[PDB]
Amino acid sequence: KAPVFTVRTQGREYGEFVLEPLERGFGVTLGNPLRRILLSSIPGTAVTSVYIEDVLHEFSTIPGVKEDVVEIILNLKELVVRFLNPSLQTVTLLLKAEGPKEVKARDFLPVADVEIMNPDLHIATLEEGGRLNMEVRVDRGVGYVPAEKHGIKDRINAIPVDAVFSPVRRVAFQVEDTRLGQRTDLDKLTLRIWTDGSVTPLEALNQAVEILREHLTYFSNPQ
Amino acid sequence: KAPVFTVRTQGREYGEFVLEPLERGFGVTLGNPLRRILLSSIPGTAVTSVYIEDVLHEFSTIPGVKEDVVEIILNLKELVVRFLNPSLQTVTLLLKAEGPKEVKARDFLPVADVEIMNPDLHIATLEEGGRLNMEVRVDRGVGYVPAEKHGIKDRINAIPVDAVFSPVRRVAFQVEDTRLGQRTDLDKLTLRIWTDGSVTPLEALNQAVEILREHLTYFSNPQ
Amino acid sequence: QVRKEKKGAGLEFATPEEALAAHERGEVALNAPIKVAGRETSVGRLKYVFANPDEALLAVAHGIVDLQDVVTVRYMGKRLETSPGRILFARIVAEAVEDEKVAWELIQLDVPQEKNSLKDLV
Amino acid sequence: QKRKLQVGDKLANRHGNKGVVAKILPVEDMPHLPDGTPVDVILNPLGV
Amino acid sequence: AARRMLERQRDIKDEVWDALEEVIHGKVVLLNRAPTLHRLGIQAFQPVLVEGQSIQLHPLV
Amino acid sequence: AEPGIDKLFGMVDSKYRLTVVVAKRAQQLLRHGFKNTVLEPEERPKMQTLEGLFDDPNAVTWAMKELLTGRLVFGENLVPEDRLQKEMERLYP
Amino acid sequence: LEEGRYLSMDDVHLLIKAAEAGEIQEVPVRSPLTCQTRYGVCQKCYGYDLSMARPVSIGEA
Amino acid sequence: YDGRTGEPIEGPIVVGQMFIMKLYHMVEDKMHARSTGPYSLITQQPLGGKAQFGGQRFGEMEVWALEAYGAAHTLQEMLTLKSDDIEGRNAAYEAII
DNA sequence: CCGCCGC
RNA sequence: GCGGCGG
Ligand SMILES: [Zn+2]
Repeated sequence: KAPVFTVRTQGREYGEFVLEPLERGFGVTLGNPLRRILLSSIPGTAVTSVYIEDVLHEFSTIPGVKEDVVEIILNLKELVVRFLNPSLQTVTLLLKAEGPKEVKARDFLPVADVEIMNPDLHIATLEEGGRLNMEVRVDRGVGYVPAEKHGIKDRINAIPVDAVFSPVRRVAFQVEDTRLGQRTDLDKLTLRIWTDGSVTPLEALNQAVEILREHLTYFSNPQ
Repeated sequence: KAPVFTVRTQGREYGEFVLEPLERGFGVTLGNPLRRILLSSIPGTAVTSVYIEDVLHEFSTIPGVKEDVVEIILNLKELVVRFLNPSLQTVTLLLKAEGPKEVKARDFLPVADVEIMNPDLHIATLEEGGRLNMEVRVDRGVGYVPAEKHGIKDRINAIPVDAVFSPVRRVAFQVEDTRLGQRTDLDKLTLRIWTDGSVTPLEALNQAVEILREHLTYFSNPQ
Repeated sequence: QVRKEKKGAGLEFATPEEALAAHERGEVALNAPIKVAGRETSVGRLKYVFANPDEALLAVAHGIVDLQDVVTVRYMGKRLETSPGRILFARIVAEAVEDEKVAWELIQLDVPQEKNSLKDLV
Repeated sequence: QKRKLQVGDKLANRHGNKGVVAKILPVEDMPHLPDGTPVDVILNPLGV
Repeated sequence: AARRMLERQRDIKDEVWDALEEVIHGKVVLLNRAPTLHRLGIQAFQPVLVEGQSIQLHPLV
Repeated sequence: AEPGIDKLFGMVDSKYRLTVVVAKRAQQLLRHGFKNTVLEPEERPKMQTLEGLFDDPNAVTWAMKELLTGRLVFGENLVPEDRLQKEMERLYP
Repeated sequence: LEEGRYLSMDDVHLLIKAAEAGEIQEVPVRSPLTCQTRYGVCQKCYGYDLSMARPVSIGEA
Repeated sequence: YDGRTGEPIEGPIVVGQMFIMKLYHMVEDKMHARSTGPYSLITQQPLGGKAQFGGQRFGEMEVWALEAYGAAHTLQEMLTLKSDDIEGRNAAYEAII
């Protein structure tokens, strides 16, 4: 019978999706391909390169700042930004804070069409006296690109960062058997999706399926 | 730059399909689902039931006929027939040859719109006074059906045969490195399909693609 | 399990910074493996530093790191030097039973899981 | 009657590996070689 | 009637099956192994209906 | 495994005790009618062909589900043997 | 380690570690070998083992 | 390659033509499913014969198994409602009907 | 140890 | 009760 598409979504991070019944081994034919896409194709944001004025290397320590360069560049990977339109291919976030204050992601100076939905994200703790100024680059891409693959050089002395593009964290799918009066050899596909918040599990799934569809069509003209 | 779907089709059996470029790992995201469909989902034909005139059970022996009923029916499941229109759901091929001759699938009395691409298939060897007249029932279906599941009964003394509906014997896909593009990390999916003859490489591929799309839509109404 | 390869030479990053750079470019070469006997951290940990736990696994899923590779990962309160695999295991257990804290309170991600290490976990 | 191999049936090789059929997998998704050829049976390494 | 219904009829399809699968809901059955040596020689499980002849058992037990 | 079997065990002084209460309680669920429950409102058991576990699939499942909450009381000699069944028929159709 | 307390694995590790140092050579513990209940054995005497791990439930064969 | 995912199985795997046989073990000799039926007229045992299958024996080896569990009624049931109380099994059947 | 198959 | 196989 038609695939009952049931949905159980809490927040914008978790989203369970069940879909049965299905023919023999179709759950697997759908899930896996959806997965590979949900983690490789989905477009989003990730900090590309950072630059702290007084800092040179990747492994160091800024006085007045408990956090180590590495711990900080890490914290930034966690940052989730959301662009509003195509005109914003690469946006450089700027932020400077001194003295005895906690540096949160909301302390970055607001940008025109960019939004920071990762406010309270802890970036650094600046002690009594503590100059922390830097410029973190942000881009729109797909998948995961190692800081050694793209190597962005805004500031000749800056440091590249691993690109965390997919707004989707992990994907899990299960193919359990289900009953339908006559035959019991049936597939039931439930795929669970985890998102950082930029987009929801349900939107992502749809975008995925679309992307697959768009590709299926490319089989149109022979030669 | 849009998936240049190319084709190299020789006969109705072999049929390579090349498609590139694709973005990092989609060659595989597409390649496998299509493969899983191509083998399990594609509809075709197979010998559903048989009846020899003087034979009552599947385990009998016919005079002046080397091979046994079981050896024969087996050989019949190797028979690949091809209809041309839905109007042909259940065709019954009829054949009868006598004396010193070798019965080959070409000895079936022509059925106008439907054709047999399995000509030289050896059906049996007749000695002298070898009387073989039989009617073999054929159908258009999908998948594998055990003779015990359907149990066709045209004539009370006919013996049902096992159903082999996949018109494809083997699917294979490769994911080569490059054709064109700014970045070398690209996928080039080329899949080669093999068909018994009933339908064609391309024909299958398309149906496959459709069944895939068909399922994609089943994500519509939430609940 | 964790992998160990070939130590083409000098394993001293324990102190030199030209040892982080050089040993890291020597790695980019064919000289120092992603899992070299280099006390504090084999170039394998210098290259990849993963913030969130998820961060680690995706890199895996994209082919950057095999599960059995020694990398560095930021967990709840510590910068831990453990492989993706180990970490993945942590999650599985922490998932089985919702009390994540009580999870890592009873598992040892310091050795490959043997029938006994699991026996005792049960 | 005809005995087709089914899940309960037990097979085994001349060396001593004896066992029963646990699941009859659709060619669709079982271990296939680079060239389209899929395998017939999958023996568990551990029993060797 | 229900009995004759199962006396000779081949499938009973989904409905008889729907009913069975409904009757077993939360009930469990016991399983026994060749020599019953210790109390675990018999354990109780929730039955999940399946195709064929064999009986699916859990690996850990 | 089972729903809060841990909680259950912690509510009785002995394992086998639990079973007994569980059982006899399942008996009352069907004998004196199936509405002799205590948690029928929102959050009562359920099945999946339809939402019909709301009537009579597995009794015990209810019992345990009901015992998980401080609704029922169980004791060595709580109520006089015979009087229990007489009062129950009266207040349950 | 109070009286009557059912010594858990950890607690038996302790005692061993202690014997290592040299503080205890034996151990006072309840056992069936000295139960008063004619036909039967009580909770404190049998002990921790159950299919479970908490103390033995009265009424166990 | 997997076949389910089309992704390889990290690490070469050995494969080949191995000669394997089916044994005189069909499951045709392995499954009787009895709900109720014929009983011996001398001892009251659910013996079989033609249409009714037999019931598995329970032996004491297995009773113990039960005793230990504290399987009171599960044990009671095996010695009564399921075996000798001709009125018990009766009430049981009816009840279930 | 339990299960079957046959004079 | 005699014989054969399986776990
Ligand atoms: Zn005592």
